[PDB]
Amino acid sequence: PPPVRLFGVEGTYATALYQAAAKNSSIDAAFQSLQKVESTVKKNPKLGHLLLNPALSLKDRNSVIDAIVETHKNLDGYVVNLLKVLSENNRLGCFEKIASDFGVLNDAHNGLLKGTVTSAEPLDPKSFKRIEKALSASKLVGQGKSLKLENVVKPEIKGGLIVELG
Amino acid sequence: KAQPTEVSSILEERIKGVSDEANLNETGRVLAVGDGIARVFGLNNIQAEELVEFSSGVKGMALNLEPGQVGIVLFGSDRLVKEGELVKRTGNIVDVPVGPGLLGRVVDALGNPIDGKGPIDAAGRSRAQVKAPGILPRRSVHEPVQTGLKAVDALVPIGRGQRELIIGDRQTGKTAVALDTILNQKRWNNGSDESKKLYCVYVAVGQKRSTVAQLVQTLEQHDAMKYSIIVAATASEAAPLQYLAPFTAASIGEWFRDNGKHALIVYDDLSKQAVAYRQLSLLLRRPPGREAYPGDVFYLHSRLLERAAKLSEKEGSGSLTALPVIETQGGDVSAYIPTNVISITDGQIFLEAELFYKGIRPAINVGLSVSRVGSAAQVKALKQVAGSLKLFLAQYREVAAFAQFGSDLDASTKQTLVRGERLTQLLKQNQYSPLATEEQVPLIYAGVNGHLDGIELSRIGEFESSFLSYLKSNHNELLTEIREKGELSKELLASLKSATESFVAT
Amino acid sequence: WVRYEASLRQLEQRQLAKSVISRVQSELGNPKFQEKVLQQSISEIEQLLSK
Amino acid sequence: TPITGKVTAVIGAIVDVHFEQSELPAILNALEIKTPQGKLVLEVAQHLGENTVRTIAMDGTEGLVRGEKVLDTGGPISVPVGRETLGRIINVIGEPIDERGPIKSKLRKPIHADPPSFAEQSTSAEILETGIKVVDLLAPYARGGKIGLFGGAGVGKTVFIQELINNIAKAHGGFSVFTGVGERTREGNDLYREMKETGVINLEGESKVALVFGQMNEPPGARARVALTGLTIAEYFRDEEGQDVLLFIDNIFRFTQAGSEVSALLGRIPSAVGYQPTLATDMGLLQERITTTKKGSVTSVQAVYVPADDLTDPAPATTFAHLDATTVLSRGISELGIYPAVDPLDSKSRLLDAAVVGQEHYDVASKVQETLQTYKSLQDIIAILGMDELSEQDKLTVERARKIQRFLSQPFAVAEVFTGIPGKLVRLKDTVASFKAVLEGKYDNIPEHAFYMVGGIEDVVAKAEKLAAEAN
Amino acid sequence: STPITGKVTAVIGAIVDVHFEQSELPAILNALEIKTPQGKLVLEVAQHLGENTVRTIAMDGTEGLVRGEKVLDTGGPISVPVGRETLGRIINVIGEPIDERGPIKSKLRKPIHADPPSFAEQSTSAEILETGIKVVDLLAPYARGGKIGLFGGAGVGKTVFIQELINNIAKAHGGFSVFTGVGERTREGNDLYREMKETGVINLEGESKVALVFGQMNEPPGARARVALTGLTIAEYFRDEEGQDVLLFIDNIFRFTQAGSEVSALLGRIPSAVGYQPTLATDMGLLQERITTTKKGSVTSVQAVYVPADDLTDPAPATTFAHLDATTVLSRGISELGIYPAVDPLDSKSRLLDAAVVGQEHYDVASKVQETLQTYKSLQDIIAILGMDELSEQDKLTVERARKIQRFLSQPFAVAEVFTGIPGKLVRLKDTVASFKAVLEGKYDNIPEHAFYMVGGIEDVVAKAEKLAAEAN
Ligand SMILES: Nc1ncnc2c1ncn2[C@@H]1O[C@H](COP(=O)(O)OP(=O)(O)O)[C@@H](O)[C@H]1O
Ligand SMILES: Nc1ncnc2c1ncn2[C@@H]1O[C@H](COP(=O)(O)OP(=O)(O)O)[C@@H](O)[C@H]1O
Ligand SMILES: Nc1ncnc2c1ncn2[C@@H]1O[C@H](COP(=O)(O)OP(=O)(O)O)[C@@H](O)[C@H]1O
Ligand SMILES: [Mg+2]
Ligand SMILES: [Mg+2]
Repeated sequence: PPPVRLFGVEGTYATALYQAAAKNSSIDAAFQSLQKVESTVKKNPKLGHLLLNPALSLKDRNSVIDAIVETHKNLDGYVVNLLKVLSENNRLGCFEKIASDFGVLNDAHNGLLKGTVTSAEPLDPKSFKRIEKALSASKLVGQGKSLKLENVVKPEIKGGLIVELG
Repeated sequence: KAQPTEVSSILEERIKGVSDEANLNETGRVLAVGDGIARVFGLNNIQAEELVEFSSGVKGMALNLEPGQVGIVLFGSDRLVKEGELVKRTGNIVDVPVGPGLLGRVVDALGNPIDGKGPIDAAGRSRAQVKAPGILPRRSVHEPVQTGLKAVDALVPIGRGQRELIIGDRQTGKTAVALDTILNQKRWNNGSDESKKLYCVYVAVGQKRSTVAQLVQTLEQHDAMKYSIIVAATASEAAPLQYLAPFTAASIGEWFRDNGKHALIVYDDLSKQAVAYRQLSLLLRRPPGREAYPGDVFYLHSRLLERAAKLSEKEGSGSLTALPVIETQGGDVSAYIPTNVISITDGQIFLEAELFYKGIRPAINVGLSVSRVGSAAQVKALKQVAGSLKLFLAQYREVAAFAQFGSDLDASTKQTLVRGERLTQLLKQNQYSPLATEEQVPLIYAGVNGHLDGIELSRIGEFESSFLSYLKSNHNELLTEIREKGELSKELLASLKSATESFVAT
Repeated sequence: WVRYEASLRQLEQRQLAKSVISRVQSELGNPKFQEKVLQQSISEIEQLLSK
Repeated sequence: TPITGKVTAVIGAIVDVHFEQSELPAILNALEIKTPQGKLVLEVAQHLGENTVRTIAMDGTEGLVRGEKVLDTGGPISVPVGRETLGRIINVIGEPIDERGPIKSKLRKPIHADPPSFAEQSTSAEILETGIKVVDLLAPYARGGKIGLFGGAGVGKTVFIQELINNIAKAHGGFSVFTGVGERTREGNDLYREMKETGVINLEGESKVALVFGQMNEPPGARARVALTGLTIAEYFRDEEGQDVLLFIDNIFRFTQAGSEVSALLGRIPSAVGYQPTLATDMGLLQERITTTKKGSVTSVQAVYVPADDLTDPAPATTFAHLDATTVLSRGISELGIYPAVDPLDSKSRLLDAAVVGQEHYDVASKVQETLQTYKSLQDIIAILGMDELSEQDKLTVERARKIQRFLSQPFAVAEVFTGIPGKLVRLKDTVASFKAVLEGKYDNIPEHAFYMVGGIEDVVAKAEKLAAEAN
Repeated sequence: STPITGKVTAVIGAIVDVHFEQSELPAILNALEIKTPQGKLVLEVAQHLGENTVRTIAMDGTEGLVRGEKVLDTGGPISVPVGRETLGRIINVIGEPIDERGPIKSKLRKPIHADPPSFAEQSTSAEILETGIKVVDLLAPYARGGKIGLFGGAGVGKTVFIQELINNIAKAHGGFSVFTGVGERTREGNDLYREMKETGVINLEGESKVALVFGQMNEPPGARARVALTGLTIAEYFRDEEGQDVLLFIDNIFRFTQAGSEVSALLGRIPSAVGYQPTLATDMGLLQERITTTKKGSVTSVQAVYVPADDLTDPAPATTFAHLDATTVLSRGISELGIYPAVDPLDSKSRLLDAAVVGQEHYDVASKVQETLQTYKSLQDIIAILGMDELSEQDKLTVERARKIQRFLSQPFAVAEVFTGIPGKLVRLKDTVASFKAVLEGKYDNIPEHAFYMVGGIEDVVAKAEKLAAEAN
């Protein structure tokens, strides 16, 4: 019973990893190892995302997946299995990573950047999503207010448009 | 102009109240908007075919709810909508305003007024998709729908709650016979007996706006717009609007049907609705069936049409009469959509260009035009009275079977051929000239006695007008007797025979 | 005269719609981007007070 | 603990349900969804994968959301079976459409049952006198067999089947079942009214016929499974009750139409003429359960709708092989004024054998068939050249076949709405005698009109005398 | 301001995919520019593919497009210059002049994508447009404020028919006319432009009361699609802002649907019947509803529908039939026998054929002409098989009379003198209705049917009969 549905379509790998972790343990350890993987990937751009091309034989994909295996086996948990199965499957590995962090975010942090008319970003770290969103919005309107690009209120234009058209 | 002021104030106050109490969080964000449809992620609590409001103002409706994303068909152009736009679910399945205030107004698929005559006064809101009445609530069609044309009334009568398909080729008189049926109701709608009043609902799906303007002005001239309802689904309007407009008009007619009133809804075109729904399916990623038509065009047509029925006395004795159309391609009756709709409707009315240019002005193809309730749903004065009026259809089929191609056997065959030719000569009726049953019956009777000695076939056109005038002068007693009583007595038949002999003598 | 008056109502509605552009431009140059933000923020606070 | 699932996708008439437990419901099981409008039933059709099952909705999918609670009944759709169903209208889910209260049936059998084995295939060649001249002459119906009413839209299938109910249903003696599959709801209403008038349905007492309706207003799943529901009712009557059954299915083709309908969205590659790939399979699975076993006999009459009047369409063409007695209603003969519209040529039955109907019956039917075939071979030659060019024997054959074709038309009691002539019950022996007399040339002088819309040869003589009297 | 730079990600034939950043997505049908070496390439946003990627349709050739090339957003849809300045100028889909007469100094550039004027229509379909062609002036009268179809397959003579329409009408019309030339021959456009120039219809140093649009079938599908839209923008600006009666002229409205199907084949859409685009009805209605009378001004449309494979049941010709007040179906079979124009007399049809608008006399004449022609077509089968002898005297007389009328339907056109070899004739409506009334009464039964071949009025019939009887015989 994963906290949030990725609905498959390139997102099944993240859900499978989360289920494998939730079976025993390592909801976090595998996740910081995966974050280290992504950091190593972005550290070398020409060598970290060009290598994820489909035009790559299985042997060289395996050599790459040993390549990320480095720095005192930071690869821990079932992440190694994810790279192993990705070598024999769809190669490039960023969106399922983002799906993994989003799933764990819904699992333990439960934040979302709503506000309807407000074009703000009030991220909240709390599972009880009843009233703390109001506190987050109050903090966001209090301090920060960097852009506040509302891009014209929609109620005014909508009401005017229905008024003139009858 | 205080009215625009207070309506603007009320609408803006309602907007403020909605903003104060909205708490919309699971509202969706558009991923990919195609050609008049958008796929949106979110709306985890969206109902299927539930209306939604995009941030740009274009309304939508949810056909396919895939896991994660749902397909929203747009009730308008995709100019305004863009990727990442907020969508606001209305929380209710798509519906249309219904009530008696819709009369005298022209509305779009959603029921919004498009005639520029002000806001729509609706007694309530009825779902666009409403389950058809069951086996028991219906009642056998017995009350006729007076079309006002000789051929269709005599050969293929339409009754209250019946579904008669006006199937035909391009510009063969389909909307024309629809219009004569529409206009003939002014005789009873101007009265007081609601049991005989028959409110009208036109469905202009796929027709062009100029044609709809022609329609509304034509109804205006012949004092008919007051009791008729125009649901226009312009071809330029979004395909979902064309798909939905007949359903909303069906709900509008069901309002009259469930309140003890009789409603005639003419599903004119409905092949344009078929192709619009084909477009809906073919951009909604639904694989098609036959000739690229989706799977449920049959289910769509049947579900839409079955809403038209004659309710029982326990349900108010109301009725809802359907007059759908099929635009065949080159007279191809044996095509998927045509035979599909024919299997739905309680009979069909076939019109081809062959009879249209051959002279038959209603273009009534007596062969493939059949009504599923012959004796019932017909005027008693016109059904059988003298017997020949009942096997009128069989006599026409015989005349077709032994037409001029067949060898003229003997004097009996010559008489039969003359009778058939005079009868098909009589059935021609000028457009916008609804001819009432009190005037139809004497003419049909004259087609059995005194028909053979007509002076040239071409002169029967003026002979009919002269016979009407004759029945008007010191014979209006007979006309009102056959109009009011409904049945024809033996003395009435003798009087009609005497009048026919006196006229044919002159 | 009736449909002339109807057309007159349509024309006055159209002229109000024409003046709507000047109405919009009135607030376009108005430094409205501060009071509106505060009002919508307090409206959001009131909205979430019930929830 | 009930098995619970959640709605994942609602694609038109099919709903995708995911179960969070390994105990997935089996195929054809009934899934229950609580809805404000009532109760929605879902029948499992496919196991998509990842604990997700693809189901077909029994009712409309109005107002369904992704996440609706889905309850598994633990078995297929169960409908009431027994004497309680007699005189009651049955929905696709066994519910009583008429508000006569719940059905107090002590047994509820699933609609999906195995067809009877080849061992229990008791077959007979008993004649069934339906009173229709064509049927008793050219395509004899078999008691306990399967009867087909093939025809296009507006050709006469519903009228013809109503005529069978009026004729044989009243005098059947046993328990018969009518199954309205994807048909006109008003047609079902007039059928209900007609059986109420004829007394075979007695609301306040005992009725002999069970009413099952899946009219076209129902969603495709209901149109597909209502035939199976009425079938299960008839099977319970045949086996457990040990009674002769007349399973009247009106336009069985709606089942295959709904199967092809759901197949496209079920991720199934369409077959020829845009049909479901499995059309023969599920259609035969339905048809075989309609059969006469050693425990009872089912004299089923099934109407078949041919799309575009095309008799080569895959559904009716394959349905032909599942049917003992065949009655084809073509639009062409109906266009000539023959209201029964039964084309005498392809209307064939297995009972047309000298060892079953008798040598004289076979000889008369064969002579009629060759006369109509000689007529049909002379369509174009007469139409484009003229009847004068034919030989004297050919002219005699043509005129006799015209007289025969007119004589095929018979007044149906339920057809007085169209003919205006009271219906006539022409007996089998009367029909055979009349047609052998006509084939012998005894009534060559009688005009062709006297054979139009008549009963026996005595009716032909009476009509000829009346025509002569009025002609003077 | 801040330019909106997009990167090309896919070039699928005439369809180009462009990827943008966050909150810079152009809307559907926006115009996008790329600085190609040969000039500028305009992209119309057909779909939003998500992930900030837009599926676009090319206005010109996609050769030389490298993935990742910078894409500039114009901020709106394609804008074509409008006003009396565009009169006498030749413009392609983009809006730039292609007449090599300098840039168009138009004050406004209305977008090619506009909403229909809704219910601002009028039921003024009661004014007969006298075109001079006797068959359409009798069988299918044209509406001054309506839409004319002018159907036909390959050959048949649809182009000469429309050209004759301009020659008879636009020369003496009270207003401006717009020709779009949607997916036709470029040589045909050059010839027809030269023809207007010779007649003074387009005077370079003068009034030049006609605006020309082009971008013929040599252009990619996106062009052929949107050239109808830009011509409609011209017509609508003349119709509303100028308040003038406009003579639209579309040489092949079917080519728009052909281009729509072509782009849909690459738009990732499951094909419709006969492999057309599913939205064929929707785009076709959006196209045709911009051609409406409207409260201000009026439009005459005048279309020309090409039926693929001479199939009148093809989805696009079937769809366009609804959006046409009057149609003129040209049948190839009639073209074989030589009666020119090849318009089918009993397949053209017109809403204007009613006694209220016509006058109950011309209406009766047309009805009897249809009577004779329908009887002739019904009897063709036995005429071929058996012959005229088998028919009775009435049927024989009807067949001979119908043959005479069908021959009389042929009319020489001034734009087809090189083909007929006979000077063109412009027959007035009263003249032709009187002539056909006289023919229907049998006053000219003795005259041979060949005297009705390539003639104008009944006086020309008498003259030709006399010449054949005396000089030839
Ligand atoms: N009495 C009549 N019945 C039918 N059609 C008529 C009659 N009188 C004239 N017509 C002509 O026949 C045409 C009917 O075609 P219509 O009903 O408009 O079909 P569609 O709406 O499919 O084009 C009209 O354009 C009209 O001009
Ligand atoms: N025996 C008959 N007598 C008179 N009319 C008949 C007869 N059979 C068929 N018809 C005609 O054919 C039509 C039959 O329609 P019906 O059979 O109910 O539709 P379907 O063929 O789709 O079942 C009726 O309208 C009726 O006029
Ligand atoms: N008025 C006319 N006189 C003689 N021939 C004509 C006339 N109008 C058209 N045609 C014929 O039209 C044919 C092809 O015309 P056109 O319409 O240009 O072809 P398409 O329809 O394929 O574009 C030519 O064979 C020509 O003879
Ligand atoms: Mg019409
Ligand atoms: Mg051309």
